[PDB]
Amino acid sequence: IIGGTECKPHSRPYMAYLEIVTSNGPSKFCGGFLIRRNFVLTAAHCAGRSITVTLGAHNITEEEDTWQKLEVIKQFRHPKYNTSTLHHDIMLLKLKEKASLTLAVGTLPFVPPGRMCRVAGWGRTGVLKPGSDTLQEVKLRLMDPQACSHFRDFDHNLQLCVGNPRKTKSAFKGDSGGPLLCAGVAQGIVSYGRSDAKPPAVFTRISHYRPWINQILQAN
Ligand SMILES: Cc1cccc2scc(Cn3c(SCCCC(=O)O)nc4ccccc43)c12
Repeated sequence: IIGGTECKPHSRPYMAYLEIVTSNGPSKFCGGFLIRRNFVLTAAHCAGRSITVTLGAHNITEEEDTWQKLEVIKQFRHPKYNTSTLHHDIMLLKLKEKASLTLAVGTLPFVPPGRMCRVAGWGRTGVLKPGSDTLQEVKLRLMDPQACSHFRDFDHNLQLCVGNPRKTKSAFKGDSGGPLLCAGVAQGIVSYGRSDAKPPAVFTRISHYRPWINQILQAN
């Protein structure tokens, strides 16, 4: 998160931290969010050969008794996700086990408006800056699909366009999989943007995927 502020500790009890392990040399992290005791929602590009979800965290280096750390037993990336258009950048992860719903671990209930949104993550706070230990949140303005014109592969039906170009505030590298919340409702998922950090950034439109989602949760 660029140009945000530290969340109050444990205000986002649905925020997952993910440690992805790649078949090559492992090591990257994404955000996510708990939507069912044993289901976490995140961006498709965060797939790896193994993933460990840390729920309940705020400073992710400091261990504390709100934490619950779980392995992922099944990776459910969208069948139509395409690595060179980044369409359908959405993945559900099945946890080994049902997380305990506590104050600090809970699910996410499955004139500008209305289109005032927040996003949080532990990702980079500048273009080549380190990530954040403490979970960071930023307030972003949702936008017209014309603002994301330069992103050759944007589709207004599949994706949202987030952030004021005139401002520095944005989700960034390592924020992927994070949920965008507009007036209380989860509307988007951090996907990508320009590597120079200049807003707007593209997020996956959750609304387009509620049918495929509830499909995964009906089996499984
Ligand atoms: C999330 C974000 C916001 C604004 C600009 C940019 S530029 C790259 C990213 C996120 N991202 C990254 S950054 C490092 C990997 C972890 C992450 O995905 O954030 N690698 C990607 C591969 C495919 C699609 C997206 C990827 C990103």
